[PDB]
Amino acid sequence: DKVYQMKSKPRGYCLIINNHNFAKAREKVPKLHSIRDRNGTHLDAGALTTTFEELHFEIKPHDDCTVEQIYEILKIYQLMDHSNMDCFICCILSHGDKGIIYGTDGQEAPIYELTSQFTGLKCPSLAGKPKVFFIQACQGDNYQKGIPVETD
Amino acid sequence: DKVYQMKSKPRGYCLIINNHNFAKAREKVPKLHSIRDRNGTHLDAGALTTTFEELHFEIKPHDDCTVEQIYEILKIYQLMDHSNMDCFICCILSHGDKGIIYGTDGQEAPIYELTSQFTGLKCPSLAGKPKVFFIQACQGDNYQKGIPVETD
Amino acid sequence: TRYIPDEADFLLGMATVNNCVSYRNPAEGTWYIQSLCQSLRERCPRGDDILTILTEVNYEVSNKDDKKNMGKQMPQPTFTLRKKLVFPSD
Amino acid sequence: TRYIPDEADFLLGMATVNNCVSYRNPAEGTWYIQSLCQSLRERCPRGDDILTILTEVNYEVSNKDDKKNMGKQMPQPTFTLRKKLVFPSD
Amino acid sequence: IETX
Amino acid sequence: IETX
Repeated sequence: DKVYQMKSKPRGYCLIINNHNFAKAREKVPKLHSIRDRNGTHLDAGALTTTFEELHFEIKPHDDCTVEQIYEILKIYQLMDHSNMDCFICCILSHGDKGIIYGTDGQEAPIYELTSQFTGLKCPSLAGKPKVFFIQACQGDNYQKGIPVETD
Repeated sequence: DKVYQMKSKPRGYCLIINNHNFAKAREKVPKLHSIRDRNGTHLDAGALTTTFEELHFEIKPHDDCTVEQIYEILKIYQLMDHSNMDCFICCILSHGDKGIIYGTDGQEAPIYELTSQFTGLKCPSLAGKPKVFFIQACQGDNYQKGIPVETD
Repeated sequence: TRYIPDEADFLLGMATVNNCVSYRNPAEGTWYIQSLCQSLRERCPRGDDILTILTEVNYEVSNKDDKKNMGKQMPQPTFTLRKKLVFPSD
Repeated sequence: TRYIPDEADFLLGMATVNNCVSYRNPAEGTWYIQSLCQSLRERCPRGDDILTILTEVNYEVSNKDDKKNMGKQMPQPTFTLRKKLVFPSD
Repeated sequence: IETX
Repeated sequence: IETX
């Protein structure tokens, strides 16, 4: 089996966008009048930091980001030189809806608009290298139902 | 590693929806005035038949299906008893656009409307069993660009 | 009893990422399906799982090109599988 | 030179399938991220690849429940990876 | 438990 | 070659 090269030290950047405070959304976006703050989200940022530092990544945390701020951070990394890296990771911790994540301001960012900043054309120094995005957000307001199965 | 049970003979049904003739679409749907027939598609239906019969599946082919006909075929299999099967496969060979596949009539079927017919609630006799969908269709009209990389 | 999600245990193999075409040679079949079938026939006897096979299809299809329009094709699986999926040849 | 698709080599790990919520325990973190990190920390030293790890996250998260609303959560990876992805601990 |  |  072919395996991606993964020998650099650090392996690459691991961005963490950690959205807690949604007061701006509650104030500005009528339908989001009751969107809640994401209490506990720092426990995920910390877990990802521990995990990915152990795996030799350079962690770059950013707390409480509006959509425009998220695009700015991504633009910085898209323009960066990743030639000496073997991988790039971006973790987003936020609210969301179908196909989107919310900024703290309640504006929407389609997921594809985030990942597409790192295509081989837009970020040539990551061409041929794995780009990993972890998105911890809702994708709508429905509860997924359960189905009964036999125990393994 | 846990592995799905895959011992039944046959393993399950392998549906093949093989859409060639798009005259109805050209006639009925103005924007699809020049959508072409899918010459060669039978070579894929045949390859999938050979492959999945070798793997112990029971093949169920259906040629030149409109959207309503596709829904009817899926409904038949959703209501079927798969208790003695370990897996279910559905292959769709057709034209498509973003998130959708076309019937031969040029009507649209969102991909989620096809897969969702086989959730554990809708098809309890496949609960806990793998359900595999292969979709050979376009997802829009753009050509994916290339990027230069070093040879492995 | 035990419960799992309604949408568990799915594998969706798309011939292309969103917004883009996929290719069909009228004389051979499609890039995706032909590659898929070759990889299954070769690797299922070896006990390889479907995600490993689909990774190989990604690799193979990524090396093909359309020299008329300077086009490429990028397949894309999506999954809610909870176990390894193998198709034993026996 | 050789060319591959613009959109090659991506892995997108979603905490949930479309249309649905994902869960956050204010006292522990989210079901998805906590499971992801536990599985990575355990299995990366063993040389397991990310798709195998993500399959385990699917399995683990699928066993959790919200007994207030009778809710479940189904994570979902999507990928254009062309090779095995491992994160060696050394 | 809370939802995102 | 043709497109789908």
